[PDB]
Amino acid sequence: PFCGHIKGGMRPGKKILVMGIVDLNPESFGISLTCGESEDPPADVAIELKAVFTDRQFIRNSCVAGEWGEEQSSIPYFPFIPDQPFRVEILCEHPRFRIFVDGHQLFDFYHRIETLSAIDTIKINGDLQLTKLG
Repeated sequence: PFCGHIKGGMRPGKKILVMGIVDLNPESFGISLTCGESEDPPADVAIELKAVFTDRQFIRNSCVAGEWGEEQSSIPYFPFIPDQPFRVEILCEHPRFRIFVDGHQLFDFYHRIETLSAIDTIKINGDLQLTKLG
């Protein structure tokens, strides 16, 4: 798995760009914004985005002190295709993240972790090749 540092953490108006290529026979991948890079014990998770290909879900949740929140799943469509490039953009606003895939807003996620400047790590894992981070 991969960790990228976000200098200064998140703040309103800041946008994280992730581009990659989905694997040919994917099961799932994840893109998370976390408070630090620790894997053991796991850093608190401000937002995890998990693409699950078997039932075409794009699920979101947060994790604080080991406790996951309420999973959110509403989607207009499942935006990823095996073997195809994608662009995910996470826009931070004061009340919420807004998530865009290939330029289109898919959903918002209202902050559970409200110390946005502590959200200083992007973690990427699973059945993709990561091609750009910005």
